[PDB]
Amino acid sequence: VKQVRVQFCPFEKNVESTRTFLQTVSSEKVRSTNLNCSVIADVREPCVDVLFGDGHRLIMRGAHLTALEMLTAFASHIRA
Amino acid sequence: NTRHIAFSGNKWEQKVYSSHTGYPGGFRQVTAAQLHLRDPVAIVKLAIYGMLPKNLHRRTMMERLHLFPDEYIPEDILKNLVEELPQPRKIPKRLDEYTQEEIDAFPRLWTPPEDYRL
Amino acid sequence: DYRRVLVCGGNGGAGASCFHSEPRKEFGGPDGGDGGNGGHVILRVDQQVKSLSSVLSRYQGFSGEDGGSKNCFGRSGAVLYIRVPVGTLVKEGGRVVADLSCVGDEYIAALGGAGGKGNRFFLANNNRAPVTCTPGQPGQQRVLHLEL
Amino acid sequence: SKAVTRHRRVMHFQRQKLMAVTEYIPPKPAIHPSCLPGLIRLLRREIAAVFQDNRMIAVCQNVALSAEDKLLMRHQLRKHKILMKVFPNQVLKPFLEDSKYQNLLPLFVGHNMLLVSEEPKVKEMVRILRTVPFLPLLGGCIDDTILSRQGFINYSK
Amino acid sequence: GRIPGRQWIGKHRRPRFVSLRAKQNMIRRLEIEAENHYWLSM
Amino acid sequence: KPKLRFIERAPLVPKVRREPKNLSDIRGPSTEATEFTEGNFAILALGGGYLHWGHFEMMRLTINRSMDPKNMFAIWRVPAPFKPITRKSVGHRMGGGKGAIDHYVTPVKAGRLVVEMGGRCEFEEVQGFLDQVAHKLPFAAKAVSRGTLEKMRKDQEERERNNQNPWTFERIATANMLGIRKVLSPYDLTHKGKYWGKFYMPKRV
Amino acid sequence: FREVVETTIIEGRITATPKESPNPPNPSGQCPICRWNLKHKYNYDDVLLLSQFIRPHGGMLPRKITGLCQEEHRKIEECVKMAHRAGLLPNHRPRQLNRYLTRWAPGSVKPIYKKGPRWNRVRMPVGSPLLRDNVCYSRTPWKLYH
Amino acid sequence: GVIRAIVRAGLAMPGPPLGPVLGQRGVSINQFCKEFNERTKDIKEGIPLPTKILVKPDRTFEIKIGQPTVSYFLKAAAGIEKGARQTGKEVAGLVTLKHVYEIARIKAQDEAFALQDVPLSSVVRSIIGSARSLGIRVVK
Amino acid sequence: FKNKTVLKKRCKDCYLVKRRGRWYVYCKTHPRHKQRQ
RNA sequence: CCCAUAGUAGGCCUAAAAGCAGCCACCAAUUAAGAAAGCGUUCAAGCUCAACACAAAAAUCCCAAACAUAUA
RNA sequence: ACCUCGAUGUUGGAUCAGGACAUCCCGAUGGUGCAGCCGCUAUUAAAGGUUCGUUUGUUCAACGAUUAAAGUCCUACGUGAU
Ligand SMILES: [Mg+2]
Ligand SMILES: [Mg+2]
Ligand SMILES: [Mg+2]
Ligand SMILES: [Mg+2]
Ligand SMILES: [Zn+2]
Ligand SMILES: [Zn+2]
Repeated sequence: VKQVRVQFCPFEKNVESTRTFLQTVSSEKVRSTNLNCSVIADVREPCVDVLFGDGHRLIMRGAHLTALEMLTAFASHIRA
Repeated sequence: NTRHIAFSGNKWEQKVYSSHTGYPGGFRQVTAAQLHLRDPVAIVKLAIYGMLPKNLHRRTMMERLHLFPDEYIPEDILKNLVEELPQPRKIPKRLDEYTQEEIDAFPRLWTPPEDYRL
Repeated sequence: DYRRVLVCGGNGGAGASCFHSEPRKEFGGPDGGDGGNGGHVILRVDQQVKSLSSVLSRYQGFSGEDGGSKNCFGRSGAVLYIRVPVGTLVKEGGRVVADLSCVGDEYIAALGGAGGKGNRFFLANNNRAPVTCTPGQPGQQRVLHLEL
Repeated sequence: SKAVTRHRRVMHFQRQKLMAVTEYIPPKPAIHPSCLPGLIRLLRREIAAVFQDNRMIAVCQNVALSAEDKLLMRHQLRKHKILMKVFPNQVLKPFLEDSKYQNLLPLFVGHNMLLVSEEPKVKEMVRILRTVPFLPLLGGCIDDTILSRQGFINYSK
Repeated sequence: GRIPGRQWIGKHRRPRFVSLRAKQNMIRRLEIEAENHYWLSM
Repeated sequence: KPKLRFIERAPLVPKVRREPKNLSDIRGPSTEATEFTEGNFAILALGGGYLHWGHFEMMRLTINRSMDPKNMFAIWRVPAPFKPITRKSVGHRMGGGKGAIDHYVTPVKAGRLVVEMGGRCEFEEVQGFLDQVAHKLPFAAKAVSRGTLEKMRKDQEERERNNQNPWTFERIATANMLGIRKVLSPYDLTHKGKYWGKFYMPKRV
Repeated sequence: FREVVETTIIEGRITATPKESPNPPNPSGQCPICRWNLKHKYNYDDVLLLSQFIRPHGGMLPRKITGLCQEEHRKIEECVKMAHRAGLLPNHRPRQLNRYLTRWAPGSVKPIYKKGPRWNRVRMPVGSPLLRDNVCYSRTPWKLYH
Repeated sequence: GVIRAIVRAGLAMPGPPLGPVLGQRGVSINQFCKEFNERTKDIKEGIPLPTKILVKPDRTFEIKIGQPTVSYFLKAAAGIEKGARQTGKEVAGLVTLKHVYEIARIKAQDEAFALQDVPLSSVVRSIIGSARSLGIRVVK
Repeated sequence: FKNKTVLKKRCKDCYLVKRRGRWYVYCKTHPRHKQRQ
């Protein structure tokens, strides 16, 4: 993992999937071992971007997705 | 079509046919599935044999029993046939067999939540 | 380097106490066979062995079979051998019970209890129908510490 | 054999039949019944008082922080008069309708941590948040005026 | 699978089991005798 | 003395006269020590049986080891082994008279409380080792509190009152319906069909 | 029903979802089975009923989502296992002996080499005990063991 | 990683309580005790002092220190060298509420200890509870 | 595997699974805990 | 499933036993975490937990054949 | 003390062995205080094999030398109209 960006619009209709996602994964409890990552939370239908500086960019429209689905997809991509 | 018989339950794996060749160590116990694979007629033949009366007429009766694993039957036997007995078990239909009309006729039982992966 | 080992010698079998009876001799006399001795535990020195990693912390010398009927004896417990490095001091309570430095050296740690006698053993002209059957002696059970 | 035995003695067939006939029979409860049809008030009063005591309110998700980091953030906030608060959503959801905050319903879900105050040090608070590129500022409502994050930024500037 | 000794008499006997038919027979007799009790009660 | 007292193997003064093996002392429901006394928890005997000094030592050691002396206290609700059991010299043919007193034992009937625990402690804090001891015991035993005992009893009356079977063992036996008294014991009239030998059938109404 | 589609960029879309048929025979029932008066009137071969609680690949759906009772969920799961083993759901598969009413998985039952004596015979289970309370249209109760 | 020690300022090299415990991570004992003695000179001498050393992965020392202990401080304030045995009935020294307040004045000031509660009650109650657990009675 | 009539999880990672007709206690951290019914 | 700052390594005891070798007490902060419920520690350090939040086997060869659902 | 006392002594050995598996070896696996080799322990497996001598009726046992092993038993303590 190289970079991650989480964006959501609770001012608009709320979407708890991305909120739980950033509460769980974007925590130093994980970053302590995943120090390589650089997290940013630019908040304003939502969107979670993950930049792998090797060759990859992963975009998650976590509107209809749930925290479990997006975490599993993130883990699978991390495994690569 | 004796090859296509169906056992209720796990009899295919549990039912065991025991025979003994007579020689020491000649006790052979073969499961129903193995016996069916070896001979596609032994299961029905043995069932009829065990249901027939245990007297000297049993094998004369068995001489009148003609078992064929598949749809093919000899021409002479086919010409001999007189009546066809109804199958004792009505074969349940599969979903692939159910007509769309029957599917529509059967009511939907529950309202699945819209936000579910399924 | 250093290992605390619990060697337990075998237990001799307890002799049987039965009496013979056959068609034309009803009072055939004692048939109590003697029990086999317990197998000793002997630390034999090994040149190939260089560290006490191999030796276990619990050794149980095999116990001898009990005496049977028809005067049948009991198979004595087989000897249990603990291969040890050359130059192994064996100490019970700081006693240095053994040195075990030379090749081929061996020290009997726990002697297997001797087997119990049967009634036929006590059979004699004076005693024409003994009922005694000495119980098999218990085997030694001691904690030996091994230091290179 | 004796009347009392270490094993379960074999009953006379008549006695066995008697036992079988006299076995217990439970009733059938008609159609299956299943298939048939002060800390709480302490929190209530505390939140009621706080909603009037506070003049500006914001909420964040300080759950990605460790014990020591959260403690440091608490000390930095206490450097100002701003007080951080935590309360169950289970009891906060009624509070929104109680205090007439309909627009605040889709804001308090999951870990929510309030930042009540009367003097905005939001400039320095956002500066502190900046070096930690996470823990985004969430929407709030100052003096009955719902402010989005852009509104908070404008108010800060 | 053999039963030691003689069936139905020893400590170890053939297990005997009550059939629904036997239970029904016993219940029928019990009903007849309950009616007998009633008719003897007066 | 919040600890379970030591039980002697045999009475200091033994019984010179050998007495018969009256198995009625094991047969049937227990009529003594059937209710809690200065305690909350206990081991209930769901079947008749004889308790040896070996069982007594097992119970004492286990309970004393696994209970808190300062809070939990234990008390024996069964007398020390008193009934003498005689064993003939091994290998001797039948006859020659009753053998000598080999051991001492204590009878226990179904429904009897064997050990009673008490003190500032809830039921689950004791269920573990009391149930282990119950399984160790020679008869079907159960770790029962006052509440659990009352609950199971009340359930027994509920079963008796709501059972839909028109025919009950008590009714048939007392009325001698099918001549079944030719097959029943006179004690069955009072055991109501719930006891067979030394075994007690709680499931049966 | 939401489905996840990839392109990497992945997103979820909610598609058309079926609805319960109007006018349940017994409204205000705990489970759908009771609502539609099917408490003891469905068997392993009632695929039309069973498939309504089945993932597209054959797995059962959770009780929380289905709304079934505990016992009804267990019955449906067992009936579905039996139907799958009987081959009545050819389209609900993960990606030759004919059977039916198979309680156990075929690969987990050992042959009965030594059936016991008459009083202790080892019987071969048939059907499931969970369906013991089904409607009985026969004079004799159906045997769960053969 | 953080390593917690309660070493006495008077004796900077007791031995076992610092050598083996700190050597697992890899340390310079000479530098450690030199800094400890520097802090000992900075503060009163001959008093236990909690430490908040954090062994960085770069093999560097960041020693953080605060107020002396609470147990020994209370014992000295009460004129006690060894604490009471029972501590529920036994008592050796009595400390007044005014004295407790005075000592608390210089207590809620350390960062590592996190004793930064604005209200005086939160600190006075805590120290009172500590004294009660100790064999010290609270006068009036 | 050790054959046990009653299967008990020994550590946190021990898990019960019914495979090939019988219950098993499987354990990754301490494969010593492997039990079979 | 989540998650764990801390008066302090509460005192005596002990070379030292710090929630956890033993004895006395068991209060106390922060919205919240027992002077600790179990592991682990020579002692520490670390792991979680309670918190906050969200049944069976023996010896010649198993032993009727089978059957789940048409009305009492 | 239930069959056999109106011609079956018995124990060992020889010969031939049938059978069980609660497996001694050979086969396949799990655990291990399993680094490897030796091992220990447990599951599965009975197709095949499981020595020769000294003393002594002796089965057994001790001892000598081996073996991959020198298995526990039942078979009228298998078999003596062989
Ligand atoms: Mg017989
Ligand atoms: Mg007689
Ligand atoms: Mg085996
Ligand atoms: Mg015999
Ligand atoms: Zn229902
Ligand atoms: Zn484990």
